[PDB]
Amino acid sequence: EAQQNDIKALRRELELKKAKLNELHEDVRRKE
Amino acid sequence: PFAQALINRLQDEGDMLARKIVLEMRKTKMLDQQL
Amino acid sequence: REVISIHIGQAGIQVGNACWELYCLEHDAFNTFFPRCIFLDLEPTVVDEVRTGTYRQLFHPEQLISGKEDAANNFARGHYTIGKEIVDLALDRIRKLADNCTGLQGFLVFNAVGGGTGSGLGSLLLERLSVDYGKKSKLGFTVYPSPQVSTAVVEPYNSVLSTHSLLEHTDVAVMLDNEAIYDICRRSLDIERPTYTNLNRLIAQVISSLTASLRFDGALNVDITEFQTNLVPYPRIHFMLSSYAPIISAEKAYHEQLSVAEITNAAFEPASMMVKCDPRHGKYMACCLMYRGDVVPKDVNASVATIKTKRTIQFVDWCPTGFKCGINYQPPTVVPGGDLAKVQRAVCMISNSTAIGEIFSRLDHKFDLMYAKRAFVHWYVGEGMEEGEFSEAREDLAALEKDFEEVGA
Amino acid sequence: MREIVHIQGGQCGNQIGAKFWEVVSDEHGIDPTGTYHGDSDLQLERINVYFNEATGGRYVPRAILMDLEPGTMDSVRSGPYGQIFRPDNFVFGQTGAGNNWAKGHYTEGAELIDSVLDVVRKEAESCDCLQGFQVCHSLGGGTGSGMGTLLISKIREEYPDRMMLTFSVVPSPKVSDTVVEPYNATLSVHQLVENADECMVLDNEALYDICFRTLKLTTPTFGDLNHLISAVMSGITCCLRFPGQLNADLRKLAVNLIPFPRLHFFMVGFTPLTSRGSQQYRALTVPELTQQMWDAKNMMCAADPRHGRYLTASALFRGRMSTKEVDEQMLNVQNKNSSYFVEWIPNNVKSSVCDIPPKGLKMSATFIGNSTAIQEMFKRVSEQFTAMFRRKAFLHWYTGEGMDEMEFTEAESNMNDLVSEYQQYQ
Amino acid sequence: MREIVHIQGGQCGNQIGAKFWEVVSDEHGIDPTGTYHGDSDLQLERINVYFNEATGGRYVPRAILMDLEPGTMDSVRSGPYGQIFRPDNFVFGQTGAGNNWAKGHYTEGAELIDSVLDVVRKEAESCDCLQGFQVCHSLGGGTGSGMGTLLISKIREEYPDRMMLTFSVVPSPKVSDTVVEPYNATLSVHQLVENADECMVLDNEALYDICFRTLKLTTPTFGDLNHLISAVMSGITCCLRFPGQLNADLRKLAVNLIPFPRLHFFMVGFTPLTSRGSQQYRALTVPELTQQMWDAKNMMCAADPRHGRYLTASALFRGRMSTKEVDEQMLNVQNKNSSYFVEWIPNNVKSSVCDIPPKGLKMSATFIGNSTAIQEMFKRVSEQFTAMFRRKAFLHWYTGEGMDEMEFTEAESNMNDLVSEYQQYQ
Ligand SMILES: Nc1nc2c(ncn2[C@@H]2O[C@H](COP(=O)(O)OP(=O)(O)OP(=O)(O)O)[C@@H](O)[C@H]2O)c(=O)[nH]1
Ligand SMILES: Nc1nc2c(ncn2[C@@H]2O[C@H](COP(=O)(O)OP(=O)(O)O)[C@@H](O)[C@H]2O)c(=O)[nH]1
Ligand SMILES: Nc1nc2c(ncn2[C@@H]2O[C@H](COP(=O)(O)OP(=O)(O)O)[C@@H](O)[C@H]2O)c(=O)[nH]1
Ligand SMILES: [Mg+2]
Repeated sequence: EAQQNDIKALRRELELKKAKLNELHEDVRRKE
Repeated sequence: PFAQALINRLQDEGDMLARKIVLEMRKTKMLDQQL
Repeated sequence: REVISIHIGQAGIQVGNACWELYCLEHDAFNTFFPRCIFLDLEPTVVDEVRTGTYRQLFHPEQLISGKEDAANNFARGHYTIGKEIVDLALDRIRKLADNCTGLQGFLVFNAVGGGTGSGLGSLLLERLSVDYGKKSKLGFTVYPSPQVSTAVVEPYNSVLSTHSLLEHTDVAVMLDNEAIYDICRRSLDIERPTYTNLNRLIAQVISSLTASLRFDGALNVDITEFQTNLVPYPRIHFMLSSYAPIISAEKAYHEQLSVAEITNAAFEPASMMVKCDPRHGKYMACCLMYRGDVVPKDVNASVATIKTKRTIQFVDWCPTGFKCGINYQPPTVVPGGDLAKVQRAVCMISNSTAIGEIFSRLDHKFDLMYAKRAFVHWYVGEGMEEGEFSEAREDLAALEKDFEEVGA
Repeated sequence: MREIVHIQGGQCGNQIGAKFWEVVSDEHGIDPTGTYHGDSDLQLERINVYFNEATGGRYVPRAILMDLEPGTMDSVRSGPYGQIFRPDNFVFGQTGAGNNWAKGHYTEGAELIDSVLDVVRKEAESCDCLQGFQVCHSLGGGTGSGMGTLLISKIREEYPDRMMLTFSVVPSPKVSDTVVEPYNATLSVHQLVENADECMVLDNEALYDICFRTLKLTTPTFGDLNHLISAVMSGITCCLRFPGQLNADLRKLAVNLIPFPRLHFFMVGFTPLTSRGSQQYRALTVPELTQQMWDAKNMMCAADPRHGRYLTASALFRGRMSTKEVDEQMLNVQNKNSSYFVEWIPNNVKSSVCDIPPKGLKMSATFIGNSTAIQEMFKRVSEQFTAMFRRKAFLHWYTGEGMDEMEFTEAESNMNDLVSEYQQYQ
Repeated sequence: MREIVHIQGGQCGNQIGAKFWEVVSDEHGIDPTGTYHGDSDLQLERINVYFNEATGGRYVPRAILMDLEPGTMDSVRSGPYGQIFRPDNFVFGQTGAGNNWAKGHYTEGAELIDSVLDVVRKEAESCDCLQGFQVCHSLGGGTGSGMGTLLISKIREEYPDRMMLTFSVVPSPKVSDTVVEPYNATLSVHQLVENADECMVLDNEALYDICFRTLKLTTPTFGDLNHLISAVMSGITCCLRFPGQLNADLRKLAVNLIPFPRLHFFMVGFTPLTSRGSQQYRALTVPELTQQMWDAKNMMCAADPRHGRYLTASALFRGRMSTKEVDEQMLNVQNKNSSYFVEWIPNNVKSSVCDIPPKGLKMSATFIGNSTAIQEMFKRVSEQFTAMFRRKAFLHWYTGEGMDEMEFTEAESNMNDLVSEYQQYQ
């Protein structure tokens, strides 16, 4: 059960990081 | 069982994404001077 | 004197469905059009909308050609597999249309290069027309895909593979995007939510303004053979930016004071080009100005002087007389349900420059990226193609880029 | 003109197809007695794609029901829109496989597949320009999966140029009805990767989850789930049946969403889907349809697309709408969420617009994303398959029927090499 | 174009917001069904600020209800104008905090606030140009104070460049509904001074005083209190919805009334507010609105400003008025009582006029004063906080949830230096 919690935490962190990355990419496109 | 390998894949991918995020912050900070 | 029009594809005959509506509404002057047309497509759905539409009796039943099944956004399918059975029937009709004619100025073709029918059998029709007549002009008003606004996925493959034949087959090729026209309808026509119908209506305005010299008597007439000399300085450089003025609504038109000086200016700003490209990066090789309606030669003469003396735009070092004017007396007509107000006078400008060299370069990367990983290539190869023609069409556009850079210097 | 022959297999296929012919017959305005009674002219000129005029205005569907148990046939014949089929088309065995893939693929199929092929051939050449076949079946059952899969292989041998759609449901461990689900689904996929043209993957978790969260139904029986699947199937072949400002047939969608020949497993979604209590609290615009389309909690598969990247995507719109709004919305989602899309492919979204909405609605949409998140289920299945096959559970029920150990190893091999190629292209 | 998204938290927030949406919808001529039935074209020009057109005249409010117990949600849908809210905007927990700021800020907030954030995101991106957010809540309760304050902090780090109003009633010893009021108020104010752009102090004691003397009501239920608060909220944002001779937007008010980033606690009053027995004997001119505005017994807080000094003040007038009269009245009340005003700022009063009165009156006004006397509440609350915390009363319900002791000491220090810093500029 412990490893299951690790899975559902790492994906959520991974998801937040991917969303931040998209924001940065969008800003570069607008600024260029 | 197989979740033990899933945690490795997810951990390594998360760390690599941080490296991409870091480089992108320098890129936008570099263009902001040129503006 | 007559000129016949061919329409290919979903985009071609919808453009024609608006273009012929304008011709009938506009009309011995009719002799050049009355129709001398042919619709042809692989999908029967859009042609048979005409067969049951309001213009049932207007078109002779045979004219409306229609295949059995679509090429499905597949240049190879619409050029090698399915084209081979319908193209022969089409051109073996167009011949007897020309035999009906006596003083044929030329043909004019309408196609979009993104699709399979507009691109594939477009080029196939063009190749048998060039070997059959050769000398007679074939004006091709094509619709290239926009850089950022796009509806398909494999359209880079189609656009490159279509262009390789559009070079050495058509005589005068006018680019038209969809984003640029969308921007025109958003900016000037203030239509925030446009559809394909509005685009096709103002495309017909451009076509009508360049054939009105044959149809009606003006102060300075200009035939289709005239564009052949006055705008193409080299046999393989014929790609024309288009523009129109005044594109204006029904209320704004009355408020503003339309004249010759300001519309000659408005037809030169990149905020009014029919192709998404910035001619500030390029240098004008030649310009052509069709004036319709209430025009005396003095103010058109004065207007080209002010353009030459401005420095916001530049010309090539080769042409001091870099213009070709043309004046016709009859004003542009309006369509009920159309958005363009009635104007005493309008200007359709067709230029040639090196800004077009940017669109091909922009196109190259998108095609290059997909081709390197061999995306979607298995569809075209199983249709009948090989890796040879992909790579060789690629290097043809590479040569064209160097060509524009060399001539522009 | 273009022709679609319908083939339904098994209990799942028959009941899904029953609801399908209900909604298509209403769209074309045909009564339960078989006669035309519609109002608009538009509904007449394109009924040959799905029907055949028999005599006295009798339009019979071009369908083939196929199973091994008579309960499904009698339930079909009992209900409304049950007396519109030709009784000769109810090709029907008698013994029954019963969740044994070997029975439905080697023993019992061997005496039925001859009769179905006779009917489908006579029904195929009855029309002039075939567009393709349309199959609805499952991958957990035996007579649906095994016989339907064998029928797919034989059909692709005879007609190798014609198109092929397969609406197949796959089993998931959260909704696990039979015990031998992995043994069936793994072998079934082995044949689907080489025989079908494209497969629109379905599942019951997402369907039950959709009716809970978005539809907020209280008792979602199979009728409502089959109603949703039918609405998807009507949306995918609306372009043939009705004129539009931009048409996209079956072949047109296939070439724009399949970048490599083995990458033909799709995810599906339908919009708009709103609760009955909130149907009047909403607008009907293109942006609203797009927000509900690209929601990851709206696919009809239990595979979150945000767990991977989209290779391509497709949006079929129905209704009077502006094409500019269509392209701007697709471009907007392509720029803001840049990481979820593949990079060496620009324009991962093909779009199309038809001018006739489904009955009762103003504007609808159908999404078909070919993503690389679909590989999780194949891994999600293969781990179960190995769990049984490491220790030969239930294996003799198939071994004493003809399958040898190499067949299961081959099925594992094909499953494993497939999940690697999805991982490769991500 | 300029847009306000509305957020209601807890039981206090739900009743206040309920009577608020009735008042605005009645001003814009929208009936309980939610369809337009007004007459003037002027009422339609500025409905984008608070509503979205759904279909066929249906206007839905741009509000989000957020709580923890379903009694408030069902009481909202029961009453009139209850059928206008979109049911999806009822984002909602199930367990209940119950007057425990730690339960409202650490345990139940951590799983509800992601949901309320997602609704707010959709509501913010659904519109084009945000003017600000509007949050109504209390400071004594738990599900309003702790959760709402966490929502404020989360939103401020998301959209940092937009305004934000929060209308908060605060506890007082004379109206003491719960026992841990100071432990909730002190921690809530600590977060408000560092997150919110501007706050509007309210209390229930002053509202009861208003209903006794000015309204002369027999039975002042909560409906009338919410009626007064709603009239104030409509009065301040009237400038964005209607044109006038001198328009003053929310940002224009914020920069004109806040001299220093920590001095953003205002006391509010509204005029005219008269009993039905004396409403017949009254006149409607500018001086009668002012001398009822600037009366100390009309403020909606129990902080008498003449026990302090005015920094700045503002009046928002509604109705066809003469701007000369408006300015000379502000001049008169500032010249006579010069001691009550700050000295190093001349012309302490910002004034504005709008040309649309509320229905039922010919001329009205709304007063917003940023005095320094608001520190009476801070000392008045902090001593009760100290009286329990010196002796560790009720502490374990806060401590055993995740909070430690330095949180209370830091909160004490920040509240204490805040009242100290108000006193220095005084
Ligand atoms: N201006 C304009 N462009 C159109 C219109 N219809 C389609 N297009 C363009 O056509 C391109 C695709 O080709 P289509 O004409 O739709 O289809 P096709 O050329 O007949 O090829 P197939 O789909 O295989 O039949 C798209 O990129 C559109 O931009 C139209 O009505 N007006
Ligand atoms: N959506 C839907 N799924 C069904 C229906 N009937 C059966 N299923 C699914 O089919 C699977 C069993 O397939 P089965 O009916 O035994 O196939 P068959 O025996 O080969 O005909 C189960 O997982 C069910 O969830 C139905 O009417 N609708
Ligand atoms: N003005 C007004 N105040 C209210 C109303 N209902 C509750 N309150 C106030 O709310 C305070 C208690 O907060 P509570 O409702 O328990 O907040 P919550 O539990 O966090 O939602 C009391 O001091 C009341 O004065 C109302 O209808 N109007
Ligand atoms: Mg087409």
